[PDB]
Amino acid sequence: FLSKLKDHMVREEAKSLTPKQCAVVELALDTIKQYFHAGGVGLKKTFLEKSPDLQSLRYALSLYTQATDLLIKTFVQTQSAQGSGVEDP
Amino acid sequence: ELQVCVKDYCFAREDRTVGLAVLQLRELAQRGSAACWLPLGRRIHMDDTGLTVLRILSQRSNDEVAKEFVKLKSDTRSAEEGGAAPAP
Amino acid sequence: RNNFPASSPERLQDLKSTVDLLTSITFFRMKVQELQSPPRASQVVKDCVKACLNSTYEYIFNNCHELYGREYQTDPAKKGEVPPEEQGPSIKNLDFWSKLITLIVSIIEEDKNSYTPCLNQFPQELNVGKISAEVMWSLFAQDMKYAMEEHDKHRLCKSADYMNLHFKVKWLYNEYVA
Repeated sequence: FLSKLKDHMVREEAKSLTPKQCAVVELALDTIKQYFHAGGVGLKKTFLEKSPDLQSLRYALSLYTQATDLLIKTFVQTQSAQGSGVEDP
Repeated sequence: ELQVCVKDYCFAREDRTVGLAVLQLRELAQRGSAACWLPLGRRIHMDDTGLTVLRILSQRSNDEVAKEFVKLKSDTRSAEEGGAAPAP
Repeated sequence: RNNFPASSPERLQDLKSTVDLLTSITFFRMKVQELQSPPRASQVVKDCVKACLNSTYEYIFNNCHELYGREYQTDPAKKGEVPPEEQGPSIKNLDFWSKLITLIVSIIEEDKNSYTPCLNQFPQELNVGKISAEVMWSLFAQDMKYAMEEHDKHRLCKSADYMNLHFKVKWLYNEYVA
């Protein structure tokens, strides 16, 4: 997905993670979490919810549905390094 | 953020991007007014999240704000008369 | 435009059958070669149209007098190769720009009227009249802005002439572009 709409390679719309595929995944993840929890026989719900691995996964997912302005605000707030010296001017 | 772009004016042809600079208005939120010499780049330098947001915004290929944002970030120096790819 | 002139319905039909052939090739690549993302027939053509429109614009902006000349000009002595400073922009007069306005109108009409129907295969994607109006105005507006700035340094035309030009431009934008 670098190739198919970050990059130049294909004039396709890439197809985002669609609301339905955002769901499905968020539910697959709650099931995996329940599986790894195994009704308390596995990992605590608390470890799983605080899991940075899960939080990172949720973050990437949250981006795929976010509004244009919010994506753009996110870009300006995150791209902080676009203001500390161009290299090869 | 301001994005400052130098272009060569070219009737019949196309107005070539000479270079691009970004100024973060967070700085100006302290400074109030700033004199600055912005160095110009060939393309804007990005992280995974800029590139993720950009590949996300490019899928919104009917949103005019997204189109112009994507187009604007995806502007790079039309390489020639002084060179193609920068450093970050 | 040059290969399948609107004045030949036959070449408009060969043009239509050509895009039907190009859909047939895209379909062969997709179906027989089993290619997954072959070049989409509407985008392939949209590039060609943008190409043909930009070649049109370059040619009109460089040859405004020869074109406006032969195609409409309100004096037959002014149909020929008038100086390049009058086939592109003049500092002496606004007439190149009134002439360029009419060229732009005429082309957008031919695209709206002959080609948008000839090339209906992607109607949702390929309004030839709109792609024409956008491409041509964009290229124009740049050129016009610099012209008005240039006139402003010299003031050879009267205030009035720029006011007349303003009403024409106001009209043009408020017609095609707005």
